Amino acid sequence: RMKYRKQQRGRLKGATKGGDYVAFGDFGLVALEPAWITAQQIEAARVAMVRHFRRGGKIFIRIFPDKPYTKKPLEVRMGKGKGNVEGYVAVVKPGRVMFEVAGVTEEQAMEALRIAGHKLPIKTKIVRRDAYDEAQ
Amino acid sequence: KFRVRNRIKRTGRLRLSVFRSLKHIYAQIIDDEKGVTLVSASSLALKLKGNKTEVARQVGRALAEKALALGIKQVAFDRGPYKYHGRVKALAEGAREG
Amino acid sequence: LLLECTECKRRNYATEKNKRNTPNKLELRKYCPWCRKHTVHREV
Amino acid sequence: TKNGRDSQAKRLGVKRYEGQVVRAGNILVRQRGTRFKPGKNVGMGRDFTLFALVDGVVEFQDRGRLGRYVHVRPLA
Amino acid sequence: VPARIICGCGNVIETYSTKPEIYVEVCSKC
Amino acid sequence: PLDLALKRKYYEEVRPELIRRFGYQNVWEVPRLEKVVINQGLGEAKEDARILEKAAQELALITGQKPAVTRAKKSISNFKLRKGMPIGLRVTLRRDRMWIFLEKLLNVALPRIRDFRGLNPNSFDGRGNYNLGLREQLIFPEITYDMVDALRGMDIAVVTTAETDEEARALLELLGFPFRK
RNA sequence: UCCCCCGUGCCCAUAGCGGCGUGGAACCACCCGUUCCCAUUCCGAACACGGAAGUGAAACGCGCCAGCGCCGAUGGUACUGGGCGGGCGACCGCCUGGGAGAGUAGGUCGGUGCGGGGG
RNA sequence: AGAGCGCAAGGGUAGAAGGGGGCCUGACUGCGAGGCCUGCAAGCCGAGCAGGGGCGAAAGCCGGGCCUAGUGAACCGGUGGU
RNA sequence: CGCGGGGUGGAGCAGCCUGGUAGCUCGUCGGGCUCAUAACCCGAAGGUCGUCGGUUCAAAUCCGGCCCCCGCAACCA
Ligand SMILES: [Mg+2]
Ligand SMILES: [Mg+2]
Ligand SMILES: [Mg+2]
Ligand SMILES: [Mg+2]
Ligand SMILES: [Mg+2]
Ligand SMILES: [Mg+2]
Ligand SMILES: [Mg+2]
Ligand SMILES: [Mg+2]
Ligand SMILES: [Mg+2]
Ligand SMILES: [Mg+2]
Ligand SMILES: [Mg+2]
Ligand SMILES: [Mg+2]
Ligand SMILES: [Mg+2]
Repeated sequence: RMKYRKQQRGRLKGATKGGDYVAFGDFGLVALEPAWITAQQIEAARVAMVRHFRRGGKIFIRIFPDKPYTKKPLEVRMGKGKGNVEGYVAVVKPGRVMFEVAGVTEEQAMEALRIAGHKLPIKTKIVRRDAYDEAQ
Repeated sequence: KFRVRNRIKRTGRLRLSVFRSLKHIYAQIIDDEKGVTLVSASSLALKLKGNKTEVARQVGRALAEKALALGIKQVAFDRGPYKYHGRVKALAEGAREG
Repeated sequence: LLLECTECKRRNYATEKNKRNTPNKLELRKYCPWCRKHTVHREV
Repeated sequence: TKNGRDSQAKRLGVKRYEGQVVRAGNILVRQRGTRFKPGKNVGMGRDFTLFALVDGVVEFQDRGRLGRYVHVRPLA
Repeated sequence: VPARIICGCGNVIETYSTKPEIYVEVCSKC
Repeated sequence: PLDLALKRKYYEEVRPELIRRFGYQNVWEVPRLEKVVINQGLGEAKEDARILEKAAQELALITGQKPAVTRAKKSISNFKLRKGMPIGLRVTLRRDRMWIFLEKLLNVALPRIRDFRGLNPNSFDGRGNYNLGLREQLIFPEITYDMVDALRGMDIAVVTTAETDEEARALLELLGFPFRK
């Protein structure tokens, strides 16, 4: 990344913008609850996704962490926290689309996304595709 | 270009838009905050002969008569992106000389 | 550098601020005293 | 750390509003730069302060490209 | 003044420049 | 001094020829010469103020006009230059003094150029104009050899109402420009 | 009363980028010249002066077209004065009043004052 | 307008506040309607008036730098005048 | 981890404050003395200035962040 040091905490209101639509691939993974997803949680799901089906197709990770996660070294109250301990996170709100595979069968995706679900803190759901876009 | 124009706008009343042609030289006493011309003594497009400079002097005197008739006197001149020296000079020159 | 201007043939001062090394040695700017009106003011 | 710092509040913005009577000289609105332009019977100072020159009522007039002007319509 | 280029090969042109007696050579004539 | 060779060369030769190769409708549409300009990158004369006057006066003769000055604005830290001090030479000429210069050009300068081959037909700005470079300034007539303290280079340009370089190539060749074909 | 122009103010892009076409007697610009007023750190390019020819190309004025810029409802949401309920929490839902942004249909190569020249 | 506006950042700005040349010293004295801000003190804006002076043909602008930081009550004492 | 100091040719130090323009010593290289070597004499080569971004016309030099070295401090319970 790149920008500067620290950022506010902020609350996680309605599941508004934190939500989209299967923009790529065939299948997808949607969050049911709000939460800051850690960089490790992402890597955890990603590796587990590709490691399941070897030489798999293409995996799209729509979300992206950029919020500095603050934290203090087990002391008290001098200034703002050093943060960075857990690294970064992404404002994931219900409805959002974290992962979505492509160029692969339905069983591989059904299992891989299911697996990559446990790698994530939030209770999730898997959506097919339908045709819901925006046209005529 | 029209900096000068805007300077006079906020100044007061009775502007004197001196738009001159390469051969003609018009002149109007427009009052802002309403947009209405009063004494509009044209030059070549009016009656005068053919001598831009001397024609300017007279057309300026033309404003004076028509103006002094309506009870005006505020000399709110309007350079109108023009250097004061030649044609436009005689304009306010003759108009103010009487 | 703190500067103070004096009046010619009289005794009056004024607030000022000259420059040390910067191009500025003397100060021959005009000014307005109380007695009479307008007379040249030197640095001094 | 080294951060706890902030110049106190200057308390700027719109002081007078449209539909308000005013004396002569009232600082109609203080501003940072030219968030508002002068106008009919309205002068300004170094800090771009808007203030009445006459007695009357405040009025606002947006004009897109030109900007937002403010003036006082005289009456008595 | 009419600068007469006296290029030594058979050409004397009356242009315009300082000093008419312009001694040149190998001009456009050759 | 409104009278010379190149003068009438444009009128009674190039003017009609341009009506042939393309053909126009208005006399004000036919490509007209109207602006010649000179220039001298004098990052050299930065140190010496004397060397600057020399280049300008040598320039005054060849241009048959009055020289001018134009300093930089940025700051070439790499070459001892910065804000507003150094120098750059330039002199714009038109009307009569324009034609007289173009005469010395293709009749005195170009000829005795070091192994002259022509003028690169690619030097067009893409539009109806042209720009060329020149080293030795002594190639000009009035310039004496036992006087030039330095072979100060310089490049010149020339503007025209032309909008296509084809009209430019045609116009210029008719004007007597020896293009390196 | 009505039409085309010159000036000049109002609405502040539905009035502009652009491609094409039209206009010259009249208005306007360009164009001729540099003696005089005046001027370009160099140039009559512009600023200025005395004015015939030519043009309407440049620029400007008037029309046409929606490729870009621009304006853009309707319906439904998001959010929220006020009232109320559910969870352990992160939070979620209902009554009343209010209600965008985005996107879609669509709309635009401008309207309008006063003075002046010509029919 | 994404530059520039001496120096931080912001609001502002080419319909100048930005770059250049000419003349020149309002980087005046004596005042100050009426205001913003405000516990106090302090800070900040300012039309208009008089004397007198600069630039401009003039309408007019000038009571220091586009602006908001560049500062210190009182006491005690220094120097020049009244 | 709190305070201060410093990373510069192969080794050890200067240059930083007050910005342009890398200095000394040993070592290495070529040459000469000597039967030979060392010493000694002559000439020469070698630096991304820890690392990334920034300030300026321009950064070893000024400012800010990270890695490593050195010195101090860490008390009352
Ligand atoms: Mg889960
Ligand atoms: Mg036609
Ligand atoms: Mg909308
Ligand atoms: Mg800016
Ligand atoms: Mg200025
Ligand atoms: Mg200034
Ligand atoms: Mg008070
Ligand atoms: Mg203060
Ligand atoms: Mg007075
Ligand atoms: Mg005491
Ligand atoms: Mg080391
Ligand atoms: Mg040994
Ligand atoms: Mg210790």
